[PDB]
Amino acid sequence: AWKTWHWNEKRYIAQYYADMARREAREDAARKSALADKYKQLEEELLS
Amino acid sequence: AFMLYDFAVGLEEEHHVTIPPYPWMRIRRLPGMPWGQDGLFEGHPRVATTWP
Amino acid sequence: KPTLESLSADELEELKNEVVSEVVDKIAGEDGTKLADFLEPELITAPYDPRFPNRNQARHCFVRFNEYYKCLYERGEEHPRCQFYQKAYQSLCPSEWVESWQELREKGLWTGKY
Amino acid sequence: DSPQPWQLLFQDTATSTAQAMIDLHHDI
Amino acid sequence: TYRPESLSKEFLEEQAKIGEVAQRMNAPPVYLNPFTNRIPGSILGPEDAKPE
Amino acid sequence: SLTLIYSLDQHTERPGLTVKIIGRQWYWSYEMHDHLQHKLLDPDRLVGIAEKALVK
Amino acid sequence: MSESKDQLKEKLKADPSFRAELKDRIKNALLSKVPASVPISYNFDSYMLTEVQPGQLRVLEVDERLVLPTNTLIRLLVTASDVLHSWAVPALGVKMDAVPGRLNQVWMSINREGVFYGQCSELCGANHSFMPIVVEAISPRQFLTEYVKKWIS
Ligand SMILES: [Mg+2]
Repeated sequence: AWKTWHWNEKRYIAQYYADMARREAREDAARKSALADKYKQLEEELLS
Repeated sequence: AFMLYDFAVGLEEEHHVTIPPYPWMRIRRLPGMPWGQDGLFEGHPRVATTWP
Repeated sequence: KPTLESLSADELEELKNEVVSEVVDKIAGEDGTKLADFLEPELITAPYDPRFPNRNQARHCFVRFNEYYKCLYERGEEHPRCQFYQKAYQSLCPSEWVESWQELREKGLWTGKY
Repeated sequence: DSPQPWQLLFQDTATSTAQAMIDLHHDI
Repeated sequence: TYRPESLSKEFLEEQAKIGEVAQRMNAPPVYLNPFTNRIPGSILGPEDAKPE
Repeated sequence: SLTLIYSLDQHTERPGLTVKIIGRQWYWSYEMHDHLQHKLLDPDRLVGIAEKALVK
Repeated sequence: MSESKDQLKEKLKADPSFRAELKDRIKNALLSKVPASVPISYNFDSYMLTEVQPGQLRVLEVDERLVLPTNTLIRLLVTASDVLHSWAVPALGVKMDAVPGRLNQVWMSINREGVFYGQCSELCGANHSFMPIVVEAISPRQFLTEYVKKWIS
């Protein structure tokens, strides 16, 4: 029973950190998207 | 025989090597000693008290 | 007019330098105040010395502090290795320990050879 | 992060090492 | 001889309004103890939650 | 337990920060002296952008 | 003169090796616009708050916190000046004594952001109860773009 409670709590912690990684993967994709947008602006800045 | 020789070659030699006042030399965490200023059995302190 | 079939190596190198600089001053700036979106900051600390394996790291501090002044004596003052040793001891040693060590060096109570 | 009223076991953790220590304790 | 002011009822009501929230001086505030109070891993704090 | 003891040293990465903690009577003191350097993030795309800026 | 500049651009068009060499020269010139290394340094003290407001914890709250990035290998050098102290943060699993003359190192890496509390865990005088520890954890990009700009001279 004690080890069952412990395994339950560890399952919640694993799901917590998985959700946090899911969130943290979202901002860093939008950061590289904004970087590519600035690259596409600097591309036409040196071609106009 | 060697100890009786040593009793007659005792306090006649001298050392004039002064020691610089390193932090590990002459620890004075409290002022002085319970008997006086210098160490017990210490006729001639050898650590520089000037330093220069 | 000296063409590319008649130019020497040094004139061609200067022309390459002019060609590169005249466009990268427009891209990055003359000083470089335009690359702030394309720059990645990174923090540099003291590396792990294999010679010092224990959890007490006072000897690593002391040996790096002494290697700095050994480098300063031997290989000049502006050698890159001496700056490496300086940033290495500054990264490890507490400031109170270092200032006690220069007051011991200034009083003459440093047991190092140099 | 902080202790709580009427708390029985340890506090929550933010390093893998502290979690491993708590796991070892529960195993014992 | 000294009963601290964080145990008075006004302090207790104003703390119960806030909850287990810790402020930060370089970042938005954060929920304290996110496992025993079962905050999900997508939510970091109350101000960053912005309820739908 | 022995495996957890020998895992306390985690120097298998590039260290990123050093903080000197000093305990006094009665407070704590925190120190740092590191160096911040900047690196061009993915410069080869800028290298190609400059290449196609100079080729025409 | 000017056609030789244009002839250099034609050699950029024609020879791939010269194109790569001038690309490398462009990369060398762009690294010259990168700002040089600057030192980050601070020395502050952390004292217990005598009076707290709601949202703050009595006994455990300080005035100056230690700010650390997440997902970063951090070395903590622990020492003391007068007596023995112990730097204990129970949430981060670190408790190591501060010994005068020793330099005890801790390797630490934090998983999540937050505010972690602690106290001193070695008897050190009349006010042993009143030396708390607070660690503030933030993201590494915030740490390297906003917090370290507070310590550039
Ligand atoms: Mg103890």
